[PDB]
Amino acid sequence: DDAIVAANNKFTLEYFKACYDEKCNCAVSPYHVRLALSMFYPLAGAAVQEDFQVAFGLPEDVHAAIEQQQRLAQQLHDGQHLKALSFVLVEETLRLDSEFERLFHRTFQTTVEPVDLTDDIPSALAVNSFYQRANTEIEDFIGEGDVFSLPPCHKLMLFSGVSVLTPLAIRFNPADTALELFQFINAPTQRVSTMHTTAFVRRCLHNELRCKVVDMPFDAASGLSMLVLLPYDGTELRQIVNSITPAHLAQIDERLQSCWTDLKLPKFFVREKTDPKQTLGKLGYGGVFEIDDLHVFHDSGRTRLNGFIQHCYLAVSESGSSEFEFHANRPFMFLIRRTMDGNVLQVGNFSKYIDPDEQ
Repeated sequence: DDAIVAANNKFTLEYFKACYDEKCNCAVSPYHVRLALSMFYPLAGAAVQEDFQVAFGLPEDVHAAIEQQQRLAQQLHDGQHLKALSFVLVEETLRLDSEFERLFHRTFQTTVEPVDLTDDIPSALAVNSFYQRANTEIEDFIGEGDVFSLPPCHKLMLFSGVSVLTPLAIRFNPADTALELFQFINAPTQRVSTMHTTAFVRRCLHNELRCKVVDMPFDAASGLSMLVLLPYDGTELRQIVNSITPAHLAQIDERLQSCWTDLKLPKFFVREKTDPKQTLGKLGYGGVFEIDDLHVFHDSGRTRLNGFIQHCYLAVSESGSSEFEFHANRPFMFLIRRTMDGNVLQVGNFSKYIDPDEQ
């Protein structure tokens, strides 16, 4: 388990560096990218099995890899606190192979829906309705364009939703929320609802990374916490995002100390659709999308994965229950971690002003 977490954190930060765009807000879960894609490892030929061994550290013992995926996925998905749900579309006119059925219908925690993948309307509706019924705060998971193809149409597509739903354990008082400037990259003087409290939070300075750090816990029952990295003045968020490694996370864990902190944070959310197929390609792991290597169907030949879309959600809000200042009034990075082992479950940034009356 120590090795799995170490490897996941290293991959998570590399993946985030490959998708971060300083002009946009982002939330991704590389861990769930790994868990969802790993379901195809037992079905994969030599080229893709090698890719997944390199990218994710999967066991060469495929039986052990299946058991590992099951254990890790069950630990991650946690009811009311964090929902991590995969969904698979398969072309309905192709009979499935018996091992795919065994694994995807009767082994892995996932849902497979056969659809007419030549028709983007029912294909998108199957995905969107699944995530709506899952009550995971993502009501428009994909658009029709995300599943569309001209002939020869797609045969196989994968989806990951990761939603952090647990409330913060820090008591922000809404009487103290006010419109305050936030230095958005696209609107440096825009004012937005900004929460304020005095909290006894774990905090540190990190002079090498050039940021202040607070670890903001969620409700105790979730076992989760949000590390917020706020660049020092005169330092761009991109420098923190590109610099950070697991070694820095370890140093932060050693340096954090609980301290009465004057905390200011926008009342924010991030709900962002991303494309693991593109990001994994950038990291050198495009093989599963570029080589026809997965044994899914009975009599149509091995297939590539035609698409993999992820949609993540996180929001913060006030609670119904000083020797450091942490005023997050400029772009920051966040990491959602399991407190017990430090495993990073979701990572992102808040940088851009999105007017809710406009979009």
